[PDB]
Amino acid sequence: SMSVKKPKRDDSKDLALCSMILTEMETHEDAWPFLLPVNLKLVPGYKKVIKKPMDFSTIREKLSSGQYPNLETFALDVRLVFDNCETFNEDDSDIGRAGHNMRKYFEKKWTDTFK
Repeated sequence: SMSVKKPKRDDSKDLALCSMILTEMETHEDAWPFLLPVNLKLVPGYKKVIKKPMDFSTIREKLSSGQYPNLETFALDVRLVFDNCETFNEDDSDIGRAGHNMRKYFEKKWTDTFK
C-alpha cells in the first residue's frame, strides 16, 4: 500500500530474456503455423471467429517497439496465439498438434527462465 512495498525484483533483463524465448519459439520446427498473421482475406471464418488474432511476427514487432509494459503482458500474447489455434483447429490435425507442442515448449522455457 502507500509507502509499503515488497522487496524490488530485478526486472532489468526481462526484455532481453523475453526476446530470447521468442527467438527459440521462432526457430522451432513446428512454429510454421504461427510465424505470420493468418490471412483474413483467404481463410474463411477466421476474421469473425477469432476476435484477437496474434502471431510470432506481431509479438516480435510489439516487443521491439516497447509495447509490452511487463513480462506478463508478453506471456498473455504468446498464450493467445495457442488459444486461438485451439479455437480454430481440431486437436487431431497437423496445426492442432503444432499448437499443443509449442505451448508446452513455451511454458517450460517460461518457468525455467522466470519461476
